[PDB]
Amino acid sequence: SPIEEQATRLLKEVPLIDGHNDFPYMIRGWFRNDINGQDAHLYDMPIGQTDLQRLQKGLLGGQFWSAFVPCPKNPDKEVGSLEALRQTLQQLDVIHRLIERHPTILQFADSAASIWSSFRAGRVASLIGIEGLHQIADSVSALRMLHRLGVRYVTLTHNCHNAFADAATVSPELHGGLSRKGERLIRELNRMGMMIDLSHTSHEAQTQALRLSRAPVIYSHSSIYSLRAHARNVTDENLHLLHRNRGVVMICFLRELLASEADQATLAHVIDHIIYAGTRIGYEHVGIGSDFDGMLRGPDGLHDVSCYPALVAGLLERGVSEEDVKRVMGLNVIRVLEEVERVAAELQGAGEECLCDELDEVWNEDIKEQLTRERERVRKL
Amino acid sequence: SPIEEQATRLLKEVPLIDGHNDFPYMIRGWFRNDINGQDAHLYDMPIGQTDLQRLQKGLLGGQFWSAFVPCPKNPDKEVGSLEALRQTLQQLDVIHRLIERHPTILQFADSAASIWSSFRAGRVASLIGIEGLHQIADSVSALRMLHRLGVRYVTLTHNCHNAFADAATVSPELHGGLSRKGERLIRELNRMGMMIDLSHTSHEAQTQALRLSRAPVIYSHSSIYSLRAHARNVTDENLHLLHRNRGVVMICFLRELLASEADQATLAHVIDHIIYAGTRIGYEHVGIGSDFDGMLRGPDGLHDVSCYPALVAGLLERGVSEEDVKRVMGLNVIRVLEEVERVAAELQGAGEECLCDELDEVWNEDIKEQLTRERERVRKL
Ligand SMILES: [Cl-]
Ligand SMILES: [Cl-]
Ligand SMILES: [Co+2]
Ligand SMILES: [Co+2]
Ligand SMILES: [Co+2]
Ligand SMILES: [Co+2]
Repeated sequence: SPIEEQATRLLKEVPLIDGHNDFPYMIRGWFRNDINGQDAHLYDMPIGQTDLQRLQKGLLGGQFWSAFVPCPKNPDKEVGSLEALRQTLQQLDVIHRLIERHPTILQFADSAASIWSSFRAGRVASLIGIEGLHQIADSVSALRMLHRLGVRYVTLTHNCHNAFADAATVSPELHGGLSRKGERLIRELNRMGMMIDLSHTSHEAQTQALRLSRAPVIYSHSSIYSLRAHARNVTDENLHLLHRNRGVVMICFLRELLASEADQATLAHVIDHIIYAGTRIGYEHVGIGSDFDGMLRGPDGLHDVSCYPALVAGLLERGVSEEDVKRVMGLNVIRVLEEVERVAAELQGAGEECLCDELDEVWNEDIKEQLTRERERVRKL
Repeated sequence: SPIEEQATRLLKEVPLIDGHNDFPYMIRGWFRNDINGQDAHLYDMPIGQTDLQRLQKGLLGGQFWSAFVPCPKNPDKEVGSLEALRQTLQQLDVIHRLIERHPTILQFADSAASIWSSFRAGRVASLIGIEGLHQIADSVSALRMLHRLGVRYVTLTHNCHNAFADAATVSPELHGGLSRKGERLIRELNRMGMMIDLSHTSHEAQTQALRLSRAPVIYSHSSIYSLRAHARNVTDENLHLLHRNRGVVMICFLRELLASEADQATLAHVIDHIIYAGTRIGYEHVGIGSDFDGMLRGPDGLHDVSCYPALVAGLLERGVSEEDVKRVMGLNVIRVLEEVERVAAELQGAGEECLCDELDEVWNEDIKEQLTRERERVRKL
């Protein structure tokens, strides 16, 4: 088919960069992060919507691999929070090991330049994002170390309220948007060059984050509210504030977010959602955020990661121009990551002060007096 | 003085690389890891044995900055262990921020090549080590992420027994050396290219680690047992096994480890300890491991980080050859780090399997059956 040829050509010209895939958590469920001698299974998985053979088949250019861990449910609240931090390092560890053991398919990327160089080599550009600020255990230091480990976006919440922001699916509201800590964290995320992700966050938390952020943000996996009313979807108000923010809404393949009846959801609905956003806020602010392996079943026509060429062909069939399809595929999310890193470079270049942790006093006054007396003794010499 | 001129020349030819300095924990005690607008104090500290002015004055070429956190003392044992992991990320964060905010003085290094390039630029080569396996919270995944954050050695214990090995100063013995986990961790540390540090570990744990390790190890800050009998010092038996291992004993400035009467300890004693080891196991297996800022007061003549030229001159005055002084200064610890990285490269190159964490089952059989049924439905299409 000529349109299938056109879609294949576009997929080779520019990388289709998917906003969210939970294949690392599927590895934790199935293999329990032990992938030694599991290559036959990693290429041909007995479960899920992602494996390395189907990943090649769909001609995907890049991927933000989710380092999701569940919201803490332990009665001991400090233990649950600290457990999430240890589990986060396990998920970052298995993502890095997945990339390093399969260098011909996957190549790690943390920037616009690293995405392109990965794509030129014929590799899937493998980026990392964490799904919720519960994962950092209330530690801004830990968050900066997650950035150093290769994390390039942070979803502000998952399906639980935290110290910083409100989740969409939890009632009642705790903060009614962002907290005072949350507002201060927006500045720190902009300063360090961490891309803000507004999926899973409440409508009010989106509105506040979109006005406050000095860098463009993303929705790593969210759909349109006007087409399908859901707490997880993006309202017209927040779509306009995303336009001002210069951000990108990466459209989700979750069936509950595309249609009221789940079994009726399709590839055509995903394209309706992409076209709606592209029509109203322009095609430079729309992306693709599948949430593959964050669901049991996908829409009809988008059952797994091999189905991306059908989406590219489907967009072209509707009359979306090649240039606008390339934008939706990956150029938009590359631009946001590029602008996030430029905003960080200019804020760091202007000597903006970093957000410190709230640390307890480890020494009493007796320890400090011994230390100051000792220093002055050395000054006398 | 001609010998002072000779010492100054040697300090400019090769980097004096100190094995252990606890200045990052002093920043946590004094500033509480908030160094914003504290440059006047960071250059001229009101306490302690390390600041950025005195660091320049002593002509130090490199430094393994300690990311030490205390052994957990909480009644809730899981919380204490998980707390140590969060505190470790705070200490790694402040070390990286200390280096990044002072690029003219400090430059981060994680290899032999990066140490040299830092030294050629006129910077103190800033490496990182953690003081105890309590810091990883029983997670080998976390340990691999600490390596990715820039940690290049791990002290197996501090002053507490852990799951892997026995500390020197705690009785009774738990494992009587290394545990079965510890033995398995030695292989993993060799595979990843993490330098093993045997300071603070029991005599039996040293003996076992020295026989088992495929890469050379270090004592980041330990002294000689025959000159001064202490649990923390290295016995003749372990000095010989260190020679076979090809490791380096980095001599400590702790007064309790140099003499029975603490106030009688001196620079001359440190040189006696260096010469003892250099005479018996050769000068290619001896180093300098001050433990500055891990003590209130230092020996007479080694009161702070500005006193390194006195040590270099003192070694030359005793009749230690220029070539052997250069070895003790830094060439030996560079060689160990170089060999540790080569052993890792050859073990990784031979496809040796990594040590995985013990992970719990997150899915029941009902979840797994839904996933396998769902996959087979997609295969039918
Ligand atoms: Cl380009
Ligand atoms: Cl050289
Ligand atoms: Co997810
Ligand atoms: Co999600
Ligand atoms: Co220490
Ligand atoms: Co110590």
